[PDB]
Amino acid sequence: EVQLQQWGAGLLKPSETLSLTCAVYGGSFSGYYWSWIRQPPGKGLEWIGEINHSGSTNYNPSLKSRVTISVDTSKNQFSLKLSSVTAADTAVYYCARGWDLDYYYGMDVWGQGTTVTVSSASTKGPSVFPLAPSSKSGTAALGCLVKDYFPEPVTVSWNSGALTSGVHTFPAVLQSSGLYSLSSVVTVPSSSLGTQTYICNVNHKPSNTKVDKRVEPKSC
Amino acid sequence: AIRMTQSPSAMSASVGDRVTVTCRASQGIGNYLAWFQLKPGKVPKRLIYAASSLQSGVPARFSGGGSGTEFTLTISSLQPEDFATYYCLQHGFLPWTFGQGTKLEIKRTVAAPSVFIFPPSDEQLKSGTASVVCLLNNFYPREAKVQWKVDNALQSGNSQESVTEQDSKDSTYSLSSTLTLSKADYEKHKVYACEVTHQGLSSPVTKSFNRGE
Amino acid sequence: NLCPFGEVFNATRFASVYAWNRKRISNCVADYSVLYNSASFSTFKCYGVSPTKLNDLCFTNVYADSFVIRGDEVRQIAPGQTGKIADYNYKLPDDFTGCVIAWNSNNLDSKVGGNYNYLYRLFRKSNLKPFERDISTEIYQAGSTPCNGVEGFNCYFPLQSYGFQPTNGVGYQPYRVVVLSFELATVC
Ligand SMILES: *[C@@H]1O[C@H](CO)[C@@H](O[C@@H]2O[C@H](CO)[C@@H](O)[C@H](O)[C@H]2NC(C)=O)[C@H](O)[C@H]1NC(C)=O
Repeated sequence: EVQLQQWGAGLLKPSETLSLTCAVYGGSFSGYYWSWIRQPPGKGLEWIGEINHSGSTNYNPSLKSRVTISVDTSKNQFSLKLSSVTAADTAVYYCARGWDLDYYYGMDVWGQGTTVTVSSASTKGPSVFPLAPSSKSGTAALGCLVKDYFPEPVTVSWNSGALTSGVHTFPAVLQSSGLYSLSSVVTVPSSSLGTQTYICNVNHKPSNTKVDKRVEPKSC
Repeated sequence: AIRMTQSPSAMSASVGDRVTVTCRASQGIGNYLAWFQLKPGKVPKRLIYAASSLQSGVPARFSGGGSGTEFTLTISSLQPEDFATYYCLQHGFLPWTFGQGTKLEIKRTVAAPSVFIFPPSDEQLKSGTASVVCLLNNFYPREAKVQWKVDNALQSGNSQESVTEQDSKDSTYSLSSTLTLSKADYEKHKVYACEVTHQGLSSPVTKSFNRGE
Repeated sequence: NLCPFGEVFNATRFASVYAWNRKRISNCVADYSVLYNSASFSTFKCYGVSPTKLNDLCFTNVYADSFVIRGDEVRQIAPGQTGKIADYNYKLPDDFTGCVIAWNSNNLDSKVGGNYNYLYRLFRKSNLKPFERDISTEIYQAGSTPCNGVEGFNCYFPLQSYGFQPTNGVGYQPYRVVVLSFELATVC
């Protein structure tokens, strides 16, 4: 019925300028404000700004005049420019159909979103370290620590996907160095430590990196 | 400028319960209050506009109302497809401001975690950094306090944590706390301990190891 | 003898749109072309009559309605328009033969922390009739539950304030509006 398709580069270095564009295909482009919303990772939603068919803009004061919102009335598009970006601007940016000009309610339709990550880090493959089951135990636990990688994501399977029960792959955590760190864990019966083999399958497509790591009990 | 206080921050419920989240406005925003649903990976969708009006295509169990200053989103008979995070938005006065959210999670019985501790591998020590990983598994109450003790010295400021979403089967969480330390600092100490405080444990359980054993 | 248009356009204070001010004008000799050519009006649209001053010195009773709204609502001060201002605050008839003048007033009606003095009717059970003026502060019943003059759940105060900060976009900045109507007894 009405669809919004947005695009733009999402991998920026600090001090660069984020430039996203949204295209409207459906509802009268004149009778609505067109807005940008932001959602930092695990930090709730924040309203950036908006523009109407006549070019009037409302901006969020939180951005220190770093925001510029433009409109192209001959292509039914509107764009977002954010200068002097920092890692604090890392978020998912949505474009949306804002308020109408009759009774002033909106946020009806949303773009698919653009993931934007601001980091001065270079692409790096992860190092994979074992989390060995201790000399203890019922049920035991083992896994892999996937550290020092940029950017996201990494995909972790166990025994080439042959085992999925009890697996827990934790969401990545941004270390203070600017690299990501993740941990994947399995609970397995402690009577299976000597007979069954457990191997990490870690894939990092950005660096074209594959690491297979066998996880065994550490000998005393 | 306008503060939108959303309560509670998080709440547990089960299918079929009646649920109301509240959004309290700093000033009178009249009828300019929207409610949005938000799920991991999915684009946010509008639920309520103008405080009380229902977005087309949204089921009838979703209701809304307001006073200009205190607003309320209500689900009559909760369904599985409603376990998400709900946000309110005022557009009464510029700048438009959101609430902090209300996460709606599945209720189940109390489940004590299983705790495991993992020393740093020799291979990682060769690189010069040590990572000690503590794992909490299969617990329903999200409230969990993990404390690192290095030779009985309470470690803070070098511990990063991470938690999964509610499992699609048993509806539990699992948590990983990683303590990061330089190789030199690691070899300066003997006992590495992970103390876990959780509702399902009558006493705080401690999993530990001794460097070298 | 030269008309008191100064007292309307130049007026130090303007009215909230819901309580729009109406000035009668008679014994009036006015140059209407001099107003139409003034760059100080962003908006000057005459429906039906059109700008001309040879029309009888003044009609039987020239009415000057004045008030403040925001930028995006200026288009609603016009015949046949629908919107919150035209439904609930100030309506013009379809057979309207008069002029609508507007200008941006961000410098006069905007405070740094927000000028909350200009208000508009936000709720009403029915659409206004043309040239109707509703001052009712009756608690509006939005839901099925009555209000009994007490605010509460789905029980609103019927008037909402504009924010009017200078940092607002042009669409949300205050605009002063003057609507001149001409009616034709005797002629001045
Ligand atoms: C609103 O106020 C302005 C300024 O007082 C008036 O503009 C003046 O108009 C006279 C002619 O009538 C000129 O000779 C002056 O030079 C104008 N001053 C400026 C600075 O523009 C204006 O006339 C007033 N509005 C009305 C309807 O009288």
